[PDB]
Amino acid sequence: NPMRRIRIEKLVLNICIGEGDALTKAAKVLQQLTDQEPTFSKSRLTIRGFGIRRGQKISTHVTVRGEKAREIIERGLRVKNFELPYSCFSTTGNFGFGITEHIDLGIKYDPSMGIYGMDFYVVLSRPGFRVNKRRAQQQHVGASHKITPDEARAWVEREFEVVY
Amino acid sequence: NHTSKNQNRKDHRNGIKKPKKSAYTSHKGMCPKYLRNLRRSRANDPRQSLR
Amino acid sequence: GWVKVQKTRSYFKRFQVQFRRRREGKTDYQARKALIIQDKNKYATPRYRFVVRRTNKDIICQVTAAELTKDRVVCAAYSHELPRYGIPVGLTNYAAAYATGLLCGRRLLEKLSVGIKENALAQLYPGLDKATGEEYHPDENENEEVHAFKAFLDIGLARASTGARVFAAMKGAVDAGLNIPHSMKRFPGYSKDGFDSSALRDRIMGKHVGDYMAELKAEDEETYRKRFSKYIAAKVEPLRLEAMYTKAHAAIRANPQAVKAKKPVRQARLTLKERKERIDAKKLE
Amino acid sequence: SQGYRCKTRYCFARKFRRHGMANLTTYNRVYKLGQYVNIKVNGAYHKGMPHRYYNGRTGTIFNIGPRALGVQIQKRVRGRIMLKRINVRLEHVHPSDCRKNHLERVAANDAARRLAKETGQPVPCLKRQNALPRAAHVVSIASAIDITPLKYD
Amino acid sequence: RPARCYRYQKNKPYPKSRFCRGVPDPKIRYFDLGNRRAKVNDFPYCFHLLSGEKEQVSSEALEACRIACNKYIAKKAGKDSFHLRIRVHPFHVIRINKMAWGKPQGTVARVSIGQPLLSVRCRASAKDYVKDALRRAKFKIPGRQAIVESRNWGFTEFTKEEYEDLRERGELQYDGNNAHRISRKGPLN
RNA sequence: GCGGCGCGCCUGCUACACCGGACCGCAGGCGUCCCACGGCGGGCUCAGCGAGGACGGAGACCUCCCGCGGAGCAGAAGGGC
RNA sequence: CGGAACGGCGUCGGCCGGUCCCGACA
RNA sequence: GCCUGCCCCUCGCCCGCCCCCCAAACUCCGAAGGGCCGCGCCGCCCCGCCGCUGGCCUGGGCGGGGCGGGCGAAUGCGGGCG
RNA sequence: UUCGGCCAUCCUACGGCGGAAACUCCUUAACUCGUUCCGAAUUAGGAAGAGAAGCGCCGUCAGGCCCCGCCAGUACUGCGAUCGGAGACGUCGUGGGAACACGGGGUGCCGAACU
Repeated sequence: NPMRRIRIEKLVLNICIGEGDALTKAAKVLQQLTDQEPTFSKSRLTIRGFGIRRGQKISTHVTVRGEKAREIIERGLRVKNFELPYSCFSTTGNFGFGITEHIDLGIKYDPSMGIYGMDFYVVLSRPGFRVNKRRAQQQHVGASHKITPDEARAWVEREFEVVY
Repeated sequence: NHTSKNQNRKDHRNGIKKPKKSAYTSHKGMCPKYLRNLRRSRANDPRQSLR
Repeated sequence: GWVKVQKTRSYFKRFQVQFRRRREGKTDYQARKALIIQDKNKYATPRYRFVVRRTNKDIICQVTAAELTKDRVVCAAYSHELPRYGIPVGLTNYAAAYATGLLCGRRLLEKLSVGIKENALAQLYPGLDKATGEEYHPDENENEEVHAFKAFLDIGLARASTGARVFAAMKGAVDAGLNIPHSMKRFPGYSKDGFDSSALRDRIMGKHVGDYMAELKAEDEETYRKRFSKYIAAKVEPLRLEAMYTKAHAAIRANPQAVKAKKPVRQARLTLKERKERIDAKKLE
Repeated sequence: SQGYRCKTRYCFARKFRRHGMANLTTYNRVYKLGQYVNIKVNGAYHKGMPHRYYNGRTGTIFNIGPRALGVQIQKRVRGRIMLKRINVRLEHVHPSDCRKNHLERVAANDAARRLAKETGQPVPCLKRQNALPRAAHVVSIASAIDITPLKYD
Repeated sequence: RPARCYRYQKNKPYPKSRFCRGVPDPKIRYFDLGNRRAKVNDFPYCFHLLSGEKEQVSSEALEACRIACNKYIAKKAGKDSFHLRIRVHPFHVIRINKMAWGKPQGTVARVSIGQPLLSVRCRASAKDYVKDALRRAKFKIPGRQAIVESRNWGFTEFTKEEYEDLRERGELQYDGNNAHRISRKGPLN
């Protein structure tokens, strides 16, 4: 069925800096890569070991969707050498990898910016995944329609030719 | 410090008295708008004891 | 590894199912209660709701009195019926919604009027004949004696936004004389202290689609053929959309009365003995 | 301590799987002055709440008002029954039956008199009866079962 | 303080909770004794010490009764031939007004008349000695307690005859030291 | 007398299923705090498992899943959502 | 003969099992 | 078994299934027992009134006739009011 | 289908089977509006696809939920006892009578408008 074809719903890149100058400068790196403004996520607790105080923005994230997602996912996967661990596939079907630095994407390093890693998470969807998102008649996606971890590896090997 | 022995006997000696009949049809606590209309309707009918 | 089962016998024993129409996702009972509520001193006199529901292919405006065990739909007009009135395509667009609403108002007022068939009713409240969006409130402009039929909009789970199609139908029945309470702030043309009666009539007449259709044809004819295939097949020219809807608004006013225009197999459920054998077949292994 | 909702843990608490909002029949039931209503509090609805005493008390409607009903309840204080007029919101009042046996009986009592005017001249007694003695019967003892007290275990 | 005093019920069940903070721990801490890991078929004969009075047995009595029972059947046979279960647990706290509300001191098991108090699961070798050990326990416990032999197999609820038919078909399911039926409900797989 | 303060009030209990019921009987509160921590409309889902994601570990943060509320709602407790 | 846990081969009445003309080694 | 190993053997550990015993401040349940209320003036047809209600000619209240009727558990017993 | 009533005999999990119409998924951001960021939602504009889901059915020694049995005249308990017992407990009238287990059998139905 053409209605059972997997796709990339979204790519969420998180830079968990854990300094505000640093946080904002990582927002700029996310902004340049995705072209959409990132949102900041606040601390949910105070931990002295991690040097974190509650109520302080600790991380930045941008939800990149569409062909821009496919482009960034490909650039990031190439940094990994198109090698993705076999475990990183979740029981829900989604998978993710983390890169260190931003120059490996190809964004030129500028002394104006700093050097920082991105945690790339990729969510996979099938046509019909809006039934658990609609305000009216929100219903859970049927188990058959739902993507399986193995059937997600199959889709990603075909698409970016990644090897486990 | 407290007793209820003989309270009930006393209550039913000549008691459990019903609450009159006036209270049943009283207009205290009824809606002002209902009451004003009831006065208007009886007043404009030939039933009304108007001069 | 070994994890707890969140859905145990206990979870199921203590679970309270929500109301069917909430579980279905069809109804919000907070809104419903407030729309349905009448003061007790008004007794059983019916309170009427103007329910507007939008499907993938249709807009249905329904006037619905609430009863004790049922909801009575006094009159309903569906956008599927609008090609009888000359709108052959875009039957879910803003202009269609205004006309489906206009059909609802005219049909209801006329059904009530055929009850008087004499002095004052659907004639006492004629409705705006032209469709300028110009802040018409038929309820209290004049009234006296007979009063404008009053209904309250039930948008439903639809989000009330400036430019929503739910408002279009409401302006539409207000333009057929139904009194529906409004503010003209969620209808196109409103800013701060002023309301432009042209911008409301531009969407109500189809200008937004006409401009897109023409722009798509000029910039990329290939997209125009794919995006507006039915419109092109129905020979609907964009710079003629305003007259098509203007004559549909006239037609709906003239003849609101509505013409009244299988079974799947459902394999039979097994009787107990058949299941009592089916387990035995599985059991014999 | 004796606050308004003292000793109410088990009476103003929702029923096992009857928690949450209420059937909308509560707000669409039409009541008329003089109607018998049963006061049963709802924990979820707090405005218009009768005191614990009022729970389980039948009464008549004296005022039909916007939003709330006025109910006259005969409360026994000491040696006096006092009429107490309480205004309750719709969530706590239920149309009482109370006179449902009588209203049906009065109607069926009319039926025999209507049949007297029509065919079926003899009129049945319409006074209710309290059981009366069992009367004479003939019982077949052919299949009598001899029951016996038995040994102790 | 004597058990000639706290024997009778004069306080409603008072558990060890947020209402009974800092409570004295019970003298009886071991309730399953003997071969507790022995299987159901190993020990067919079961015996009980019942109560002839509704009273409150102290944890001191329940513990003295336990040492007495075990030592005897283990010196007479083995610590591997019987399973001894204290069938009453000391969950009621007893109060003393030390020198007017009493401080929490001591724990009493409020036994009921006709209630198992001590059960033994034994092999054929110790059938002779069990009623003797349970007799020694009787002196340690207050009241007219009364010994009995259960006409049921093991600590299970199946009668000795009932066990045989189910075991012969295989309906009887072996469940550690106890046993239950195979069940005709649930997914067939 | 000392000591308290069931000297005015509030929650669950003893309290005996309408109501009512006691004790220097049982476990606790109150004398405040807040122009938002208020009103109102919208949108939202909570605590969390389970799996998954550079530094990242037990706990920093980002995702999906199922989530009867197991969170929250200023401050006692019990109801309520 | 207020009275208990416990004793009694005091005496009557029961309940449940074992042996005995294969005499309860001759 | 081995440079060491998760190459592992057993326990604590989690998860399921059982089981001994529980609660004044636990309840899926739920008595006995008690409570509140009802057990007579019913229909049918019109007609009057109202600043109240309402899309209406709708209700709802309070009246006024007329018409088919009729006193509808037991047992005791005159009740009320200053 | 839209609106409802009562709110599990309707829920939950998995497995099928089905769509002409309807519903949905769907397909685009010129406009409108909309996203701590994101057309995911939502708003608007569509019609190229589709039963893969949601939904409609049917399953499943299914869980739960419902119903009738049985438990059991049991447990408890109203009234009377110069009843027993040293008591705490129990009988005997004479009236009420559960519950958990366990066994079987079920698995929404109604009222408006439209098609």
